[PDB]
Amino acid sequence: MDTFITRNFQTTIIQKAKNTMAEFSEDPELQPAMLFNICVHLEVCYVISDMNFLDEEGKAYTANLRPQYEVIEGMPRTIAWMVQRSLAQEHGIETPKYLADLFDYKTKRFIEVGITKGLADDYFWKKKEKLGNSMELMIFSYNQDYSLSNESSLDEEGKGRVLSRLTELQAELSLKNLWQVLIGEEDVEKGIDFKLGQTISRLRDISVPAGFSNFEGMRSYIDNIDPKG
Amino acid sequence: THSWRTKRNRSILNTDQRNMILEEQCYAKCCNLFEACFNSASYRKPVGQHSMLEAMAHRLRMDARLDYESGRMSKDDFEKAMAHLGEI
Amino acid sequence: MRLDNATWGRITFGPVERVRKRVLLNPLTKEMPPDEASNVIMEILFPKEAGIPRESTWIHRELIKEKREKLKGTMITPIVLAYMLERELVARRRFLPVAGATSAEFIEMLHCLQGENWRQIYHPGGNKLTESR
Amino acid sequence: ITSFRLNDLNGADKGGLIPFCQDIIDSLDRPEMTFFSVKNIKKKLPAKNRK
Amino acid sequence: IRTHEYSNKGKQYISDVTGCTMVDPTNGPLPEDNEPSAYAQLDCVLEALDR
Amino acid sequence: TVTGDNTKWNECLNPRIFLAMTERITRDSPIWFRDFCSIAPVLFSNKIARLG
RNA sequence: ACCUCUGCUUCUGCU
RNA sequence: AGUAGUAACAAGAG
RNA sequence: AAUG
Ligand SMILES: [Mg+2]
Ligand SMILES: [Mg+2]
Repeated sequence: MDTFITRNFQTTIIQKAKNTMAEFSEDPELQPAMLFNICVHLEVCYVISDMNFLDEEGKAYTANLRPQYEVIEGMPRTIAWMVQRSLAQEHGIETPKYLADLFDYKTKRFIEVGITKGLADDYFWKKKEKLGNSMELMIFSYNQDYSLSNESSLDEEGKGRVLSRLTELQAELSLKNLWQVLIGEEDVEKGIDFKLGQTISRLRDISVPAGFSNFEGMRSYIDNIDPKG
Repeated sequence: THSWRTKRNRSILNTDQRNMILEEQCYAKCCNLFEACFNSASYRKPVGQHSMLEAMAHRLRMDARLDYESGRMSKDDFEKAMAHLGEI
Repeated sequence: MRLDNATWGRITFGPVERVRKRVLLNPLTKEMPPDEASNVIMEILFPKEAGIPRESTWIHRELIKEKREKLKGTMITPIVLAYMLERELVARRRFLPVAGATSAEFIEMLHCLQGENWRQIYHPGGNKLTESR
Repeated sequence: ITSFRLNDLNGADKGGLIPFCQDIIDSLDRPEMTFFSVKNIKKKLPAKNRK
Repeated sequence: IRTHEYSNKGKQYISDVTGCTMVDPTNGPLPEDNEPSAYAQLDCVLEALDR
Repeated sequence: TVTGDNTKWNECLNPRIFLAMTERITRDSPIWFRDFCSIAPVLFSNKIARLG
C-alpha cells in the first residue's frame, strides 16, 4: 500500500513523513500503517493551519506573510524544539515537556492534535492523562466525532474541511480494501543490520589460520570444541 | 591580546594543492554563516540528518517572525526578508 | 582570594607517606554530571537552542537565574563564557599523591603543601564546610 | 565522503558510524570508483622574452 | 624482509582477491631454535583465552 | 622478578590470531556485532605496505 | 626572471 | 669543504 | 565511602 499514498498526498507531506519515520529509526517501505498515520496527521495539521492570518492590527481572517498558526509537527526534532523554545521564551508561556503540533499566535497557545478512530472524548482523556493543563487539544475521528479544547478558537470552515477529508480518506481506504491493513499492526523490529558483501566475505574466508577451508568452519571450531589440555 | 595565532604555512602556494585553499574558503564561509544563525554550534555539536540550508532557512524565518512580532523590524524590511526567504 | 586571605604555619622536616588517591582538583560552584551541566550551560547562554527540556532546569533554576544575573551585559564572546561555566560546574577528578588533606582547597595547593620529606601547615581562605569538618 | 557521494554510497548522511562502515565495506564490491583528483593544464603567455 | 623471514616456514599462497603473495604462519610448525618465530598455535591461544 | 622486553613484537604477531580472539571474545553477542568486530583483523591480514 | 613565491606541507598518476 | 651517519643538506619552485 |  504505497500508490495510495503516492496519489492521495502531495510530495512534501510524504517526504516529511518519511523523514519523521527515519528520525525514530524505522522503515517506510515496510510499514505503510505508521507512514499513513503520519501523513494523515500532517495533512490535518496543514489544513487547519492553511489560510488563517493576523494582519498588522492583529485581527484574524480566513482568506499577508504572517499566518495565525505556526506548524511545529513535521519539522526535524532539533528545528521543532528550536521553534518551541523560542515561542515559549518570547511570549512568556512556560515550555511544555513534550512537542506540540501547532502554535496559535492569537490565543498564543500550543495546540496539540490527536487522531483516533473511536470516541474522541476517550482519546481526549488519554491525552489529558499525560499532559495536564499545559497544552490545548484538537481531537478528531473518522466518523464526524471531534472533541476540541475548553479554551479553543477553531472555526467551522476548517472543521468542515478536516472531517470531509477524513471521511473521504476512509471511503477510499474501504473502496480498495485497505482498512484491513490499517486495523492490523505491521510490527517488525528495526534491529541493527550489517551485511557482509562479496569481497569482504572472500577476504575473511582467506584470512583464516591454516587448517580451515572457510570462515564458518573456523567460527564453529572456536565456538564448539574444548581446548583444555 | 597575547592569545594570538601564528600564520598559516604558505608552502602550499607553490605546490599543486592551491585549489584546496579555495576549497577551504568555500567551506569556511558556509560554517561562518552557520554559527551566525546557530550560536550554540561552537559549544554544542549540532545533530541532525537534514540539510545545512534547511536549518538555516527555518532559523532565519523564525527570527524574522519574532522580530516583526516585537517591533524590532519594519513592515517593509519584513517584506524584504520574507521575499528573500521565499527565493531561498 | 583563597590564596590572599590565607595564613601559613610552620614547616616541618620528616618522613611523609603519600597515598595516590583520586581527588577533586578545583572546588566547584555546584557539582553536576557533564550532560546535566551541559543542559544548565545551554539554558544560561543559548536558551533558544536548548532543545528538549530536562528535569534539571527545575532543580537548577536559581543557579540559572543567578548566573544570568551575573553575565548580564558583558561583551566577552559566549565560547569563553561557556568554557568558564564548564570550568566552574564540571568536576576534574584525577589521581594525585595525597598525604593529610584531600579537600579541593588543599588540592589546589598540593604542590606547596607537603613533599616526600617535608610538610607545610596551611589554612586557605573562604569558609570550610560541615561534612568535611 | 565527497567521493562516496559520486557512487550512490550515502552512509554519511544518516549520521551513524554503522551505515558509514556499511558503505565502506560495500565500496569494496564496487567495480569502479570515481573520485575528485587534480590534473594540470598548461598555458602560453606571450611576452618579450627568451627561449 | 624481517617479517617474512620470521614466518617463511608457513603456508604460502596467492590471493584470489588482489593477487599478492600471502604467508600464513598461524598453525605452522613448532620452532626448533631461539630465533623469533611467528608460528602461533591456535589451540594454545584458545586455551589461554578460556583460562 | 624478570625485567623483560619483547623483541620483534610488531613483526611476529598476527592478524589471524586477533581474528580468533575477536571470535572468542564476542561469543555471546549478536551476529551483526560479530561481523563488525571481525573486519579489522581481516583488513590487517591482507594489508599492503607502501614503501616510500 | 640580477623578477616573483616559499622555509614542517607530504609526489600514486599527469612525466 | 663541512655538518653528519646506513641518507641527506650544502636552497627549492615558477 | 564515592562521583569515569
Ligand atoms: Mg507531535
Ligand atoms: Mg621492560
